[PDB]
Amino acid sequence: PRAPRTYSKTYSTPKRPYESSRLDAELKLAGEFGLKNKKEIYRISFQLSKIRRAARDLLTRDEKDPKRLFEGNALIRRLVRVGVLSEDKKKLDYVLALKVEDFLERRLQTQVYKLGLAKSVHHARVLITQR
Amino acid sequence: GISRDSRHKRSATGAKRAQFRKKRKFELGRQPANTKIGAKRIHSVRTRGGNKKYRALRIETGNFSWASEGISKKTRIAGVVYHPSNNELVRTNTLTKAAIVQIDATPFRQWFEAHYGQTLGKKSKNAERKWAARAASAKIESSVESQFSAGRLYACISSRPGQSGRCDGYILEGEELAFYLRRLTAKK
Amino acid sequence: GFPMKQGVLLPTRIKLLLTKNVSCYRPRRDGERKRKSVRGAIVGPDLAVLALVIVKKGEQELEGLTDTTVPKRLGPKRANNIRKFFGLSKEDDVRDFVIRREVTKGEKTYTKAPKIQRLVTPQRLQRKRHQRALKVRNAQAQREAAAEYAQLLAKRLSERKAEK
Amino acid sequence: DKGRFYAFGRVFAGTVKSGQKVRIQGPNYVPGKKDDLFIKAIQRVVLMMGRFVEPIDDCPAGNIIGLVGIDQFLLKTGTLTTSETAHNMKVMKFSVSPVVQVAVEVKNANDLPKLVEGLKRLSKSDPCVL
Amino acid sequence: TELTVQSERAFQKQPHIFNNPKVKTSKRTKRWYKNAGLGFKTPKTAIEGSYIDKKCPFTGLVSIRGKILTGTVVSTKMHRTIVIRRAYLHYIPKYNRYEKRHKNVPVHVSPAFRVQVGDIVTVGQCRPISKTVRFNVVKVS
Amino acid sequence: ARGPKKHLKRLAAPHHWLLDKLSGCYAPRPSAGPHKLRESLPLIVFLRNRLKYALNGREVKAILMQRHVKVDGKVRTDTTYPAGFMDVITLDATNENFRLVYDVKGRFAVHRITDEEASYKLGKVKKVQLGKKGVPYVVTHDGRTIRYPDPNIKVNDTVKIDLASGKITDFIKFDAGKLVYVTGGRNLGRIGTIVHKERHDGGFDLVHIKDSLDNTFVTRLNNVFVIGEQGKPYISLPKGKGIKLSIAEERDRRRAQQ
RNA sequence: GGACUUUUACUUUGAAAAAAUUAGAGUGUUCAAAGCAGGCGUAUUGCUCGAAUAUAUUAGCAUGGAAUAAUAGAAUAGGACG
RNA sequence: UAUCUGGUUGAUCCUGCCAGUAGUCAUAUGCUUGUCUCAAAGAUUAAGCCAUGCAUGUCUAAGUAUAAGCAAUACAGUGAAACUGCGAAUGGCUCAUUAAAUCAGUUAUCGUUUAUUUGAUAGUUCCCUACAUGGUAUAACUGUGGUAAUUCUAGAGCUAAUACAUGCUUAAAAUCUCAGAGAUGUAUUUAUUAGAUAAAAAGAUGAUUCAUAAUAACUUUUCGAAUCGCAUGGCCUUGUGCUGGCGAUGGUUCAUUCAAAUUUCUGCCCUAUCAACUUUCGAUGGUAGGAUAGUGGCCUACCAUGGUUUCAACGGGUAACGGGGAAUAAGGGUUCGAUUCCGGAGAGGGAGCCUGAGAAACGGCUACC
Ligand SMILES: [Mg+2]
Ligand SMILES: [Mg+2]
Ligand SMILES: [Mg+2]
Ligand SMILES: [Mg+2]
Ligand SMILES: [Mg+2]
Ligand SMILES: [Mg+2]
Ligand SMILES: [Mg+2]
Ligand SMILES: [Mg+2]
Ligand SMILES: [Mg+2]
Ligand SMILES: [Mg+2]
Ligand SMILES: [Mg+2]
Ligand SMILES: [Mg+2]
Ligand SMILES: [Mg+2]
Ligand SMILES: [Mg+2]
Ligand SMILES: [Mg+2]
Ligand SMILES: [Mg+2]
Ligand SMILES: [Mg+2]
Ligand SMILES: [Mg+2]
Ligand SMILES: [Mg+2]
Ligand SMILES: [Mg+2]
Ligand SMILES: [Mg+2]
Ligand SMILES: [Mg+2]
Ligand SMILES: [Mg+2]
Ligand SMILES: [Mg+2]
Ligand SMILES: [Mg+2]
Ligand SMILES: [Mg+2]
Ligand SMILES: [Mg+2]
Ligand SMILES: [Mg+2]
Ligand SMILES: [Mg+2]
Ligand SMILES: [Mg+2]
Repeated sequence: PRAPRTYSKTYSTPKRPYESSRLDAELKLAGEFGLKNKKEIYRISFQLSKIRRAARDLLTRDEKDPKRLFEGNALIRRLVRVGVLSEDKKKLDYVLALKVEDFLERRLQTQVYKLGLAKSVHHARVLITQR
Repeated sequence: GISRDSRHKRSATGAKRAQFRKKRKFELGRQPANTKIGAKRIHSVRTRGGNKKYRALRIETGNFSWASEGISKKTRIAGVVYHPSNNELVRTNTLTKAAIVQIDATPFRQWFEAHYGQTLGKKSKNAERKWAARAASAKIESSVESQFSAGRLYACISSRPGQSGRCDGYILEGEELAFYLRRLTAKK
Repeated sequence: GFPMKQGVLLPTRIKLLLTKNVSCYRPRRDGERKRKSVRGAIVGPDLAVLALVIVKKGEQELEGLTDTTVPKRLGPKRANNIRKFFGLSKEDDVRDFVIRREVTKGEKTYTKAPKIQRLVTPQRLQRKRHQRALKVRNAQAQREAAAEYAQLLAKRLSERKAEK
Repeated sequence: DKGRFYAFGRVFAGTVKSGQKVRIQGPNYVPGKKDDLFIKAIQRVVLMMGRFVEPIDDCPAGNIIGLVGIDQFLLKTGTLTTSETAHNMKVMKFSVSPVVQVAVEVKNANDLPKLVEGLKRLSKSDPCVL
Repeated sequence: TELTVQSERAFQKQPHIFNNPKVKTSKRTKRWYKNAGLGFKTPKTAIEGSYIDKKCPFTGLVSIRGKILTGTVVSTKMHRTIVIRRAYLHYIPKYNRYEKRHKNVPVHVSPAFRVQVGDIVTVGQCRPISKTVRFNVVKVS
Repeated sequence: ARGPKKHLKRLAAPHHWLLDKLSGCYAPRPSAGPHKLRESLPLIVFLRNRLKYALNGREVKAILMQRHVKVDGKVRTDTTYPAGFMDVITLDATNENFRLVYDVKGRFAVHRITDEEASYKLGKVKKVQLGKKGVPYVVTHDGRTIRYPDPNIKVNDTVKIDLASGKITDFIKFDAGKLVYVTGGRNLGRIGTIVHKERHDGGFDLVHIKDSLDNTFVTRLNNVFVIGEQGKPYISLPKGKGIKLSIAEERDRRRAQQ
């Protein structure tokens, strides 16, 4: 038989289901960025965790570990390449600081509203959607 | 199958193993030839790789060798006298490697005369000029001369008739003949 | 319908294991010794058909005997199977005596003939020469390239003999 | 093979082909409601002989054939249509009646499941047995 | 081995090595030996003895190719073959600790060597020479 | 069991050839030839997977039947024919020749050479014995049994071959200093010098190597090919020139061409 | 090359540990999961970068270390050294 | 990516479990189900049973064409049947068996067989043909047939070969052998010999009985081309004379490649309510042979009394094929792996065996159940 397709889960569900603190902090992020699911939030915090996972794992290696420098650049090269890391913060472990909001800002959906162009983030989403 | 696998056979700890996998052909063995005297008969056997192999059963015209001189004359074999594996072969006169036999030995007397000439035990000229040129080359042992007076000579096989078909041996000399002599007359 | 085995010597019917001889070998490939039933060589009332071969003739003809006269259906094809089908020796060089056979469909009809094999011809002769010739040019190149080697027999026995 | 049954009968209009969005209509169903109705596929169509069932790709109207893969949706009878609103078919007034009854249970208690299944299977066997 | 060597019912001698009774080079029986390789060389007990032992790494027609192993002779009780005990520690990852294990190795001992139980010993892998033996001894420490 | 495998499953095929996981299910199983299955590179790979002169497999068995194609001068119609290290391939059209050579990352590389000087091949000697009737022969790394060799050439050396016959023209001894190519190991495909032999009898002969930028490494002897005098490679060599570089070093050379 | 460094454990480095999977560099599959692709301009007869790298525990191989922890070194000297 | 909450009391602090919570490439199942991409899937229970169909056949310029097949001066194009060759030993499926077995990594063959590929490699042959041997023979086909029935086959009549069976064709030197006619290859089998390789005086390897050579003979005498297709150049002393080129098929040996068979070290889950086990019938070893492709108690004869075990043998269990791997992961761990790759085993259960380089084959045969 031919080889297996590889696939992966993009998201990860919270541990305590009914902490209002997380319930409300989630809903604020929804109306602000015009999201529907918590999956939209979960996907991003899972991304962010899959990213600090690499980040704390490189600061444990002593400076000048060729792996530390090499993927340390590779990371930040990819993170101000999107604007979720600000240009000054290119320094090494400012990465560990990001909340999710910096990603929802750099979403296509938000820009189409923060660049004039939409008048409301909910209007932005359907504008993108309809070709 | 007559199988050659170790996978029957208790392990070194004394423990009966299990039967995984049936006998495979590449671990087979076959029955012995049990080759007898006379009426030369050999059977091809088709062995692995297509290679043939010749199964002596009833051989009689057996090549030999001397071979303190390197002579190797084909000669009749008349019987077997001693076997170190069991003495049930000396009385079935079945020939295998390491058997000890009586051979005709006249083709060796009638080559001793040819090279040197005495012989035992009571025509051009390129040979006379080499006849007494070869000297000090008629010192037999008391062990080997005393036989032509009986005619049959004592030899041991070195080939494998079951495998090679052709069965060829050498002749007993030195303590090799001394040792095998102290059991032929130790049986006596 | 079971047939009779050429030598079995029974009036009955029995089962044997068959190689490529007599009532077998096909249909199945490469031996493959199917076990089939056969019937004895001796006759009895239980038979349906006996196959007899006329050997002598006697008094009165039979209508399946004299008038029925069917032909050989193929003529010789080896040069010497043609040559000594008539008595012609190596000195007769057939292709003049090979039989022909006619057929008529669209009226040129011209005959078909069997292509003799074992035919004494070039390049059976040419390839015979070309073969034995190749034996030597290789052997001669072998013999002479062999000796071309043993001139470093000199130089490398002239750094251990001419080395003082 | 044990207990499956050929749906047997006659093509009156249209054609039947192997694999088909047939609507199986039991004698309860009416074209308004959803009732003794199944919209499932016709595995194969074969023509019947005496233990020959030579299989067949399709079959036109006016003939006698069997269908496989239909049986599990049929109690005793039915009409197969592909119209959104074709009606059922008449109920086959026959002469004999399931009037002489008997009582059954299994000799061995473990076998009752094989008996209750069997009674559904027997009721398909015949057009009359209740 | 003892009884000179001809205790066996077959005559016991090296194959294809010729004690010729027409040239009295007074050794009167030629001794074929080979240097085993790998550093260790043939003991003088092998060159000068007169045992037969077709399995001797020096006298015999058998060669030494694989692993070379060091064990300690634990049984000395079958003819021309002994068994040694190799000890080692196996590692149990979960406890980050070790347990003592040990295998036994039946080893042919050519009559060149006298060996007593005790006696750390050096062995090298040769062709299967019995059901259980695949090693032959070369040293005594 | 029961016989020789005629098939090769993808992902059982060597990483050398760099075939897509998904694509089809099978790889092409190299035929029997001069080198080895794992170290070969069948024709079908070369024509279609790097050159991209073919798209189908049906194409190569439609272009090889032209006899458009030759390795070591001989034509070789077999689609799954095992072509390995050091051979050459002239082509009828395109007046264009290739030699099969590793890049630094250990895979076979496309590499072109002159109409002439594809006339000659190199090969490592691994067997030197006496033939029947006393005729000494060598065996190269491509199965060539070459007779009457310059005596005291001896195993581990390399030999130039004229490809008209199996002619040995010159020979480089295997000695401290000579230039080498790495043909195995994590360091497969690197070049430079020779600085040691740990003789290691009974075992593996590791061999210390130093390259143009003075990087030590060790590879076991059957992973080294002696390739002539230093700075004077006896074969036309692909533009990478087999020297290795850091993973961080490679990134910078890309950003040079901004 | 003729006699051995008593012999082990541990640890450093190196080669070894198939491919896939995992980690992970690169690449706007329109994103993404993926895949190992792809990238630069002419009304066409080309140019060009990739297909990395790593953890791949054991046991074995090669190796640097000589702490830690075992072990043999002469005592009926039959001992070293010549 | 290092989190706990509810429940024993009148109340308290504990122990401590039950319950809750989160994931599961983890099965099942209920309700619900619009778009796109990706794509597991009769493993678990029953390695239980199977209707029907299919899953292995194969042709070139180049083994055999007289189809009474087409198409139109031995044959000649195309070409069914049949012979010959090759393949059918891969693939695919399944995981029943299997616990030192398999398997993984790591060794070994100085312990063996090997179709094929690739590369090297071969003048010699009679005890009355070589311008070319025999029917030592037959299929398809013709025709006579049996049986309810099968890929059943008989009886009679032809004819091919790269099928089967044969066998003559050579120089030029020498070494022998009777001022000179014949015998001198290779492989089978034996035995002896060299294989030096540590200085002055009458070849390879860590290592060999290695490669190789030499002597003396052996053999139901192995191979050493009576084969095809495309071309037709050259020679003059112009004759089916003599020559010659690019290819196809085949063969002994050696190498190679794909393999394989054995094999060294270390490593398996639960169980002592398994503590001894193995050896009369091979258990551990010794000599010898036999057998094998070859080592080996693999088997046999003779002998010896050995071999394993608390550092857990032996036995029992596994709802156990091993492995790469999967799930959960602060770290350590826990649980799984029938299943895309690798290795192995099996083809209803057992055994046996033909063919062949390769099978102890199952879309092969034989027997029992
Ligand atoms: Mg056939
Ligand atoms: Mg891997
Ligand atoms: Mg990934
Ligand atoms: Mg991506
Ligand atoms: Mg915890
Ligand atoms: Mg209360
Ligand atoms: Mg719970
Ligand atoms: Mg749960
Ligand atoms: Mg559901
Ligand atoms: Mg649409
Ligand atoms: Mg099914
Ligand atoms: Mg099942
Ligand atoms: Mg298979
Ligand atoms: Mg060849
Ligand atoms: Mg005839
Ligand atoms: Mg005939
Ligand atoms: Mg379990
Ligand atoms: Mg033996
Ligand atoms: Mg099981
Ligand atoms: Mg398991
Ligand atoms: Mg699980
Ligand atoms: Mg598994
Ligand atoms: Mg199961
Ligand atoms: Mg499947
Ligand atoms: Mg498998
Ligand atoms: Mg099988
Ligand atoms: Mg079944
Ligand atoms: Mg079977
Ligand atoms: Mg099969
Ligand atoms: Mg089947």
